Amino acid sequence: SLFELGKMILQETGKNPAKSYGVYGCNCGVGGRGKPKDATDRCCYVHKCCYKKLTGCDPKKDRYSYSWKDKTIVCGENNSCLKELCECDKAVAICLRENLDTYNKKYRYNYLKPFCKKADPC
Amino acid sequence: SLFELGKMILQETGKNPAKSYGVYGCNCGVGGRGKPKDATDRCCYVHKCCYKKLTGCDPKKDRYSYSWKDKTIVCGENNSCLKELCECDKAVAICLRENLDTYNKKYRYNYLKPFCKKADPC
Ligand SMILES: O=C(/C=C/c1ccc(O)c(O)c1)O[C@H](Cc1ccc(O)c(O)c1)C(=O)O
Repeated sequence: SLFELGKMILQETGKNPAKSYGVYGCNCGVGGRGKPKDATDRCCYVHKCCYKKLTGCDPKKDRYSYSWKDKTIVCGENNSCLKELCECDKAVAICLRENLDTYNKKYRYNYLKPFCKKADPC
Repeated sequence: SLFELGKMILQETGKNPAKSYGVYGCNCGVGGRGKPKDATDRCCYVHKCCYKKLTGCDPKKDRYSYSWKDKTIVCGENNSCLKELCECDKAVAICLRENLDTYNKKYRYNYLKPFCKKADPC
């Protein structure tokens, strides 16, 4: 669910996840996908495509548990949606961390998301 | 389309429409609906429910014709759906104008949109 996703992003990036990514670029947070502005945005693009692969899951509401082993996220749920959502969320939190150095606050509150150029199909 | 809506909002409110309303509250701009935060937001809630009622046209994409003369909006009726779409947009622009007095900049970039409480079904 959103709560787990936010926590993973917070735990991997150290940033306030909704504030920093909730409206970032053409793909992060609210709304859909669009041409990525940068690497951080591409992380979010990939994340939304990851969600789209799933059938019958609710990425916003479906709560799952995850744990830490050796400072790495462990997705141990047996429920297929919960496992897959967890893996999508883990991947985007890692990707956002990996690309932290090019985070650009200019993109943080993108009130022009609806005018983003159309994303390529997932 | 978003172009006519933005034009009406700028005509009626004098505000940069995407900057002022593109991420405002739980209902304005990008994203879906949610419990309205204030009167401006409630304008946006009603607007998105208006869009949901339409049949036969696409509120994001489809252009339509209206006139702005003597600071009054008149919607064209060459197409019945575009007429209704135009009326949705006209109503939100007026509603936003009339609630500018309680516009709250703290709600302008609502990066917590996905955590809005469930909106009233339309
Ligand atoms: O706790 C909530 C929301 C709870 C909630 C309430 C209704 C919903 O429909 C829903 O999906 C969630 O709001 C925020 C939570 C929050 C999450 C991630 C952040 O990065 C943050 O700054 C705040 C707050 O503390 O003000």
